[PDB]
Amino acid sequence: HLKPFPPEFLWGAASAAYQVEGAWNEDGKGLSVWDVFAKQPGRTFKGTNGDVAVDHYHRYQEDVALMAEMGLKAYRFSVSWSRVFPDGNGAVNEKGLDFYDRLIEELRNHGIEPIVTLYHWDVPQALMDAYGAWESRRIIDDFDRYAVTLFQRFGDRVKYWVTLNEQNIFISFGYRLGLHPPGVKDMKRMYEANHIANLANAKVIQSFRHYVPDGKIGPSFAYSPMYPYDSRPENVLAFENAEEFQNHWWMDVYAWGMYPQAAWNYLESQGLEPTVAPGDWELLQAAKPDFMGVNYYQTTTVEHNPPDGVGEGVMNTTGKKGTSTSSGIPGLFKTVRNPHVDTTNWDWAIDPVGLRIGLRRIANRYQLPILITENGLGEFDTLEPGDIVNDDYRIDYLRRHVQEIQRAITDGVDVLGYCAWSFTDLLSWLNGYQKRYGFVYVNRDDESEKDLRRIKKKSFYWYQRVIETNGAEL
Amino acid sequence: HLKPFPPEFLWGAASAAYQVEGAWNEDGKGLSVWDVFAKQPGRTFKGTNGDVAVDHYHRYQEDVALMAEMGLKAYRFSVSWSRVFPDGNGAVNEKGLDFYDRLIEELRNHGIEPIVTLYHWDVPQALMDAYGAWESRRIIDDFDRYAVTLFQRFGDRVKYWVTLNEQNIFISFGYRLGLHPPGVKDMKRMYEANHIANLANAKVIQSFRHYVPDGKIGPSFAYSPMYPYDSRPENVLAFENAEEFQNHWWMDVYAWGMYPQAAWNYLESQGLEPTVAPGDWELLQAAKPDFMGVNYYQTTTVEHNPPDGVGEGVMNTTGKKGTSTSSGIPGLFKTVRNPHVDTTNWDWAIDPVGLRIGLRRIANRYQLPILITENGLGEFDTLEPGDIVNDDYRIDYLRRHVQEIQRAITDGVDVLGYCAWSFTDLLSWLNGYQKRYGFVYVNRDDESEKDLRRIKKKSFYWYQRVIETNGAEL
Repeated sequence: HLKPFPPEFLWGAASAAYQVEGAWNEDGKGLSVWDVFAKQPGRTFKGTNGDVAVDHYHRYQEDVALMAEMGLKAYRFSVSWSRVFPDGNGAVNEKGLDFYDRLIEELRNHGIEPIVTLYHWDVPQALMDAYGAWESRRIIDDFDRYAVTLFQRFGDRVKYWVTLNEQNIFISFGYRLGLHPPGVKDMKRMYEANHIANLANAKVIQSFRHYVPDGKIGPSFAYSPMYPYDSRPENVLAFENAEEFQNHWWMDVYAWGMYPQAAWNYLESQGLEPTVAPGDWELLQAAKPDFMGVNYYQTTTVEHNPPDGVGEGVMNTTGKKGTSTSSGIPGLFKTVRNPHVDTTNWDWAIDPVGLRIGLRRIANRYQLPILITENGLGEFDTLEPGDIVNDDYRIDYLRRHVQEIQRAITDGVDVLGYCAWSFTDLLSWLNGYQKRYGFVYVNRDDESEKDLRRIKKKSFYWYQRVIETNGAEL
Repeated sequence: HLKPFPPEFLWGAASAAYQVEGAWNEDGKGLSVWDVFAKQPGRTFKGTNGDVAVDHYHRYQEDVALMAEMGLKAYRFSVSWSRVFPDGNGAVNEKGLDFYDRLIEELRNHGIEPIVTLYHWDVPQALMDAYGAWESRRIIDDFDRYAVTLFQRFGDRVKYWVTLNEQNIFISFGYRLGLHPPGVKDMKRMYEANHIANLANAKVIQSFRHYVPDGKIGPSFAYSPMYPYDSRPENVLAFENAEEFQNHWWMDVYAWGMYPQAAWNYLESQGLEPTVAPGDWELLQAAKPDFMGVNYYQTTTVEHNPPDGVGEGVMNTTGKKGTSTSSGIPGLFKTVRNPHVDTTNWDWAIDPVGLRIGLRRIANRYQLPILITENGLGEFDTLEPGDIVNDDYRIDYLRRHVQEIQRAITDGVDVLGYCAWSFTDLLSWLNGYQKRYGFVYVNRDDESEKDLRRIKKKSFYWYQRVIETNGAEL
């Protein structure tokens, strides 16, 4: 006997501004770091970039009408900081705020709850030029000025807010792997920037309690729960290391305002622990979120990694299955294929039980409500004549994950909502357009924008039925 | 690269009053529940009981001398409630207090730190007759008066205190398995007595803050850290259930004053959750301890257990290897042999890395310092000509666990001390004398009581060398 989904459960779908909007230089928008980075040769697949994307900026009315036809309860999107502050911290661009105002008005006139993400990786280039963006404490008050601008303009109409989207990804990809802007490969700088971003998160949650006292706010963590390979004691110790180093390192700061000690000590032994200023711990501890945002796609299984062992691994960027290789931290852990689950063509594990495990771990450790801000299947889709897209593979992935959400609710996890990634097809940051996540197919590829026409996939009508039945019929 | 053991590390050894004292009816001592229970035919192996035990009540001066020869930094013992209040709640027995006063003075005169355990399973039978002992809230104030009596008399000379020793054991064994007094097999009663034992723990820590403000106090938990069998999502979920149900169920109450929610909801669905009164949560949350005491022997590996599957299982008290059977909770988890560690002949796991894992889990979840209150190997010992007991098996077990402690200290876990189990051979609760744990052999077996003479085992000289080198030579 499963509990039903609660009556106001937020059945949602999501996007991110750079991936969807286009209009990269219109109506006074400034350069973001992704505008510049994606135009550097070799940074993105086939040189794809966000100049046009799927042109949601001009076509948002059509898109919102499709959300209404689906019956979406909530739509999660991000605000492009460079539309609001073209130089990051000077005068406000009213035309930029006016777009999100038009968008929010369209959502509310169709009965859709907006979920506003403050930051989805697109800090204005001018802040990078001025002081190195997230690597400088100057960004704390600059991010706060931007957040409060949005809180005052939209707080009357937006109850749910997300601060930093996947801080662990944009910080580690931007400063450890050099795959995202600023393209840096330096663990010391990575953890310095990470600490500053923690302070920025805490500062804007504090501001939120003043400006939107009736709202709900949280960060959105990119959560891959760790498994040990087996019961070998060295592999369980690897799992202890991996879950602390990869997940607690962020979620403990979010929930408790404290870094975990074993990870901190290991970083200290390497001269990598961040610089802490007077007042830092007090700010971080006093910034309790209303929920933990969870972006979930897969679990990760780990095993013992000797001190001379695996470091950076090969990432599957192409869609050719079986090409990923182990990555880890020498002396602590390394990843290994989970032999008890299947994987997508990009070698991502398909593990819906893992979502129940992840939701259970967050409840058990932090006692926080969870808003699932991203979950989805990225796959090639074929457009069949008749504008038909039979994505049963996507339906099956979403179905099994939503099922495990309900088992987690029945366990007692307070889950506020579920945002499928993504509503329409959109630009992937590094992999172009072919790896599609949408309920709504967008007619374009890596070579041509074609006509960008929207085509409802089979999963569109499946999710429409899920929402109509509040998830009783999956 | 290992950190050294801290300079004031409490190198210790441990006992429990009923198991070593004897003198069961001297100097006004009242009857405990174990005095009554062990005399029931069939409860204990060959009818062994604690009338005499190893006669430490009469031979403590000899015993402390062997401690001082070894150079113990600490000795952990329990105070017998029924020597101090023969009736549980009546008049104090100055002769009972006098014995513990003489013992502490003996320890202090030889430079040994006393660690006093308040409760090790021997509630006075009178309290059990009057109101069911741990099933009644009356035991909270009677245990508090007992505790406060010892605090007022010994607080000046005793810094380290342990409240309830292995509360999960005497609750489970006494109210679910019927193996210990009161010999009950009723899960509803088990969790009611458990909740009351939690309130008693919290009340005496609150008293300790007033009567011994310069002292350190904590409960001691019998901690078997759980492992998933493999990276099967269904087995990892079983491990989540098991670690929360078997370990967080107690340690979260000790550290945070809250039961875990998923476990609570599972018992609620069964009608098994305890009765809560106004003021309970506030009391439990206000009793933060200075450390977590840890009795460690083995880890447990678990796997998926279908809703109709394994329930209570077969224990192995005979010593014939392989006779244990899986136990578990249908729907949640069942145990399984860990194929990557060896076991004793009682099917206990030999897993020194499991101690590091467990120490790391407590620091990571609670950020508490840890006092290892009990760890040891039980085995048959042969007395060979020349008063030689070559217990190389015991040395090897203790060596590897001590080595893993050092690694946990090097990881950043604050370990306050280590009390091997046990100092002298002692009476086991149910299986007599032949499964020996001591550094000091005691001359008696199951049939022949002999003269109880003390004999130094090979492990006595090993551990003497550990202490004098502060763990540098293992």
